[PDB]
Amino acid sequence: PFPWNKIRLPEYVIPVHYDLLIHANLTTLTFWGTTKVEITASQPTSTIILHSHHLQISRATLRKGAGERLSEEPLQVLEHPRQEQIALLAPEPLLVGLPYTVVIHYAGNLSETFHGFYKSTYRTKEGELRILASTQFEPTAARMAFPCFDEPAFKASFSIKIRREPRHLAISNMPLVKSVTVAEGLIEDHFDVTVKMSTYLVAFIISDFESVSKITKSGVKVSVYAVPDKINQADYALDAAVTLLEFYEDYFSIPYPLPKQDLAAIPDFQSGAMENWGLTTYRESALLFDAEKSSASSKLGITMTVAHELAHQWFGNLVTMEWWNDLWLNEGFAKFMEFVSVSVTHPELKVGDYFFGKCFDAMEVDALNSSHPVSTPVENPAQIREMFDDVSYDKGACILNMLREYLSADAFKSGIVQYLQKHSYKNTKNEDLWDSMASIVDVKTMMNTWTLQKGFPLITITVRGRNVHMKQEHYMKGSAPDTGYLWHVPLTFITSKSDMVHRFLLKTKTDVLILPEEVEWIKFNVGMNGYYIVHYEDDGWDSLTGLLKGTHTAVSSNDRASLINNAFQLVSIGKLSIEKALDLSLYLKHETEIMPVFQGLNELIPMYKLMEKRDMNEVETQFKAFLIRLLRDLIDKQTWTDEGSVSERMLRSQLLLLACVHNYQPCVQRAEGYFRKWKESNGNLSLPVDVTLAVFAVGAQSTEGWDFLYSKYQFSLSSTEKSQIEFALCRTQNKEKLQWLLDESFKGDKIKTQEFPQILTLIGRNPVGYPLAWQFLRKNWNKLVQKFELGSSSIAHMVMGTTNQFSTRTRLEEVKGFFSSLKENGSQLRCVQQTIETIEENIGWMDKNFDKIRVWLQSEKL
Amino acid sequence: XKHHAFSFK
Ligand SMILES: *[C@@H]1O[C@H](CO)[C@@H](O[C@@H]2O[C@H](CO)[C@@H](O[C@@H]3O[C@H](CO)[C@@H](O)[C@H](O[C@H]4O[C@H](CO)[C@@H](O)[C@H](O)[C@@H]4O)[C@@H]3O)[C@H](O)[C@H]2NC(C)=O)[C@H](O)[C@H]1NC(C)=O
Ligand SMILES: *[C@@H]1O[C@H](CO)[C@@H](O[C@@H]2O[C@H](CO)[C@@H](O)[C@H](O)[C@H]2NC(C)=O)[C@H](O[C@@H]2O[C@@H](C)[C@@H](O)[C@@H](O)[C@@H]2O)[C@H]1NC(C)=O
Ligand SMILES: *[C@@H]1O[C@H](CO)[C@@H](O[C@@H]2O[C@H](CO)[C@@H](O)[C@H](O)[C@H]2NC(C)=O)[C@H](O)[C@H]1NC(C)=O
Ligand SMILES: *[C@@H]1O[C@H](CO)[C@@H](O)[C@H](O)[C@H]1NC(C)=O
Ligand code: NA
Ligand code: NA
Ligand code: NA
Ligand code: NA
Ligand SMILES: [Zn+2]
Repeated sequence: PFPWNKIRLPEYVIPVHYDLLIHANLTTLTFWGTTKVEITASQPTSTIILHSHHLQISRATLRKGAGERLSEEPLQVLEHPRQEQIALLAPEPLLVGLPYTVVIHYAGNLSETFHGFYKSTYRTKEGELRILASTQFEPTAARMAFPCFDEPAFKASFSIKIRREPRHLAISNMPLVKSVTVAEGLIEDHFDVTVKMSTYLVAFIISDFESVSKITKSGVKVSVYAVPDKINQADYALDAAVTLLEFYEDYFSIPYPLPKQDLAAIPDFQSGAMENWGLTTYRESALLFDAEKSSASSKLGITMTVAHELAHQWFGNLVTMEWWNDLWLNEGFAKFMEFVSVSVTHPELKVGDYFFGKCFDAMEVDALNSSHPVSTPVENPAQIREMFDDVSYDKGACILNMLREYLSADAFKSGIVQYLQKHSYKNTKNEDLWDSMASIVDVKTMMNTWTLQKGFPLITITVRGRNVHMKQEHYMKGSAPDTGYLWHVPLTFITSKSDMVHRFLLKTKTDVLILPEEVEWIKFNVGMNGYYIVHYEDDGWDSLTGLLKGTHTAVSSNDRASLINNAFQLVSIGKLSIEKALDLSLYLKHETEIMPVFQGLNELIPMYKLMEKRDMNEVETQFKAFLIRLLRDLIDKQTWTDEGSVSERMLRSQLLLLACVHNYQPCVQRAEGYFRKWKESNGNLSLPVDVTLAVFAVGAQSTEGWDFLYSKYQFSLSSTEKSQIEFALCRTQNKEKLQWLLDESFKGDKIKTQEFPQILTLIGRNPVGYPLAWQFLRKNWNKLVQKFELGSSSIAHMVMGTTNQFSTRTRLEEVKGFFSSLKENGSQLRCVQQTIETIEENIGWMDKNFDKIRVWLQSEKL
Repeated sequence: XKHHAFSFK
């Protein structure tokens, strides 16, 4: 009879301090623990509820302190596995306010997943298997490594002890202060006590990692750890980490409080990285940089990833959301701070130019009924994991950028600094942030509209002479009335007569402003800094289209990208015809800049991905031919080198890949020649990294080229090269080779299971592989859920990646029928609702627009 | 973390 029937823990027993002893065995793959937790109770209780999941509790005792008067008593242990709780029943009720210590002895098995205290493996360059043990606790997995009050507002200090063999190294959040030999071949490592922090930030790793280190100007020792064969790839991240940690310290004037910061590259890792305080962890591909083989986008990504994890030391670690319903206070800030910090530390990366793309990523999910408000209730672990999504990260960062532009950077920064100082070593809610911002204008009412309602507004612009009428309505996909949503929208605009950014706060359904003089055109949402889209009535879109085709330089590159995106979003709600949007996209014939070119691809590629899964080869082929002809001049100018800026290199790589994939013969023939030479070199030839995706993708189209690529994958130490080979192998039209890739990465021996979600999605996007990938997901669902967990973005990626390009009623019924059959093991996943809604929109969109597109292509206006 | 696909360049 379990004496607690709620997922959330009681509020009236609070921990202060944990002493954790962990004894792991990497041979038998087991671990033993002794957890001591100092607690106080605010209410007389005889029962202590806490979290424990897959731990075998052998004994629990309660201690009542005092030098000579110290007494100890046994606790009866009950378990409620589905609530992931245990109950410790004491003989006598606890006395309110006095300190007790709970002592729990337990055992467990190292996890075979990517969470908890889990096993990771790698092979020596000689083929020898090595095993390490590492942790991943966020959000709710600390309870798989030690019993605890495993909710983020039960903060406490942690003294961690690790018993290990002499031959292995242990590292944890804090510096190692003492090592003591405790038996033959067993050493006990003592790490210093942590600051007050949440359970999900506890970390420890037992490994044979090597390290490199460098000291910040503030005296913090920063180290990168990696397997011996890869530690010579750690230099870039080490330098970036020192520069970025110094930036944050100087920026906020709030020092990093720990003596050291480690960055550990783990051979198996589910997410990109994790911000454990003092011991941040990473996929190898998110941290390790090979100067000969890594891509420009991987160098950018490492820099932004380190910036993200270091931002968390303030936004997440020092200040933590009170509950996962406000996870965006961690993840939206960390995402935003990537851009604040790297725009200063690495100005050559020009990252601010890319930021608005994150907003358009958010709008993809946020246009669907199945989105959710930025702040929204969650309770169970699957729902909590679902909060780690593009709404929390990208919408979160986007509405922060919008607010910063509205308040100004200096006022915004003053608010953030006060927020961090006031709530240091404590927890915050949505409302605490607005209070801090306002203490420096009704920020709270405004920002409640952006955090407590899902979605975003369509702003409609109607001009009569100097009179500029504005209307807001809720953007709802499928096509005009909605649930009366209303926002406080900080509008911006420029005109043909003024490129000063003008500002107007729209707080009502309708309003108007008066221009000083009549203008030839007006353009709202300058730089795409606002989380809204714009429609222009009357001649507006015709006129902005002529602007793009005549002097597309009248507005900025990101303003051009914003017009491309908005035009195609308006097609899906019936405010603009597909033909008018495609007419606008023809201006891309003369576009040179990466953001508008990439935005054009982001709107047009999905159209032929839908066609690929239908009996539509003729229109599909014509559409792809249109796309190549549209960009042919830019493609033809690309050099087959690694020259130029990061932006020039990323643009080059994607254009050459696109051209080769669509059989543009000039590019195919060059890629074939490079691939033949690479093979004849036995893989010893150094290809330009920027052409390697295209070269490998073409080479993999034959059996001998595919087999040769796979043969080289075995021995590569380069995360970029391994990603490029994986991408190429998934492009084959040989269905038995596609099945092999699914089987082998599912197995995890020749290709690590951490790559499986990506491989499944790439085959799902393959014009001949998509039936195989969808079949594989259905057949292997239970094991995939066991490995990756319900609610994980891994599972969401697999679900969307195998289904969200379907566009027929029969495919829709397959999707609805399968996921409905899962009951409590998947039927209620939010990603399932999102993919179903996406298929429903795809059906309507194709039914309405396919013949329109066919006729438009026949008009050969290009 | 979420955004880890940039190696695939
Ligand atoms: C993880 O589990 C493995 C396997 O269970 C375990 O490996 C075992 O370690 C012990 C101790 O390190 C090994 O036994 C020792 O072997 C050496 C070499 O022969 C002997 O010198 C030792 O004898 C001394 O100590 C003994 C104490 O028991 C005395 O009885 C003796 O008189 C000596 O004073 C001792 O026998 C054992 O061989 C391995 N077993 C295997 C299969 O490798 C490992 O230690 C565990 N690690 C952790 C951290 O728990
Ligand atoms: C082509 O084959 C060469 C012979 O194996 C490679 O050089 C070898 O690279 C190893 C790994 O970097 C290194 O341990 C060996 O010492 C070295 N051997 C010799 C004789 O140089 C070569 O690798 C490139 O060249 C070396 C010198 C280093 O600069 C590496 O970082 C380079 O990748 C192979 N080239 C390629 C592109 O694979
Ligand atoms: C770790 O895995 C082992 C499997 O080897 C589990 O041990 C079994 O547990 C069941 C249920 O208690 C027993 O009936 C078996 O006899 C055990 N097997 C052996 C070989 O002892 C163990 O329970 C797992 N640990 C945890 C915490 O789940
Ligand atoms: C959106 O979802 C809610 C809840 O499922 C539902 O009540 C509403 O009708 C949905 N809207 C549409 C257009 O289906
Ligand atoms: Na701009
Ligand atoms: Na704006
Ligand atoms: Na997600
Ligand atoms: Na994953
Ligand atoms: Zn994060």
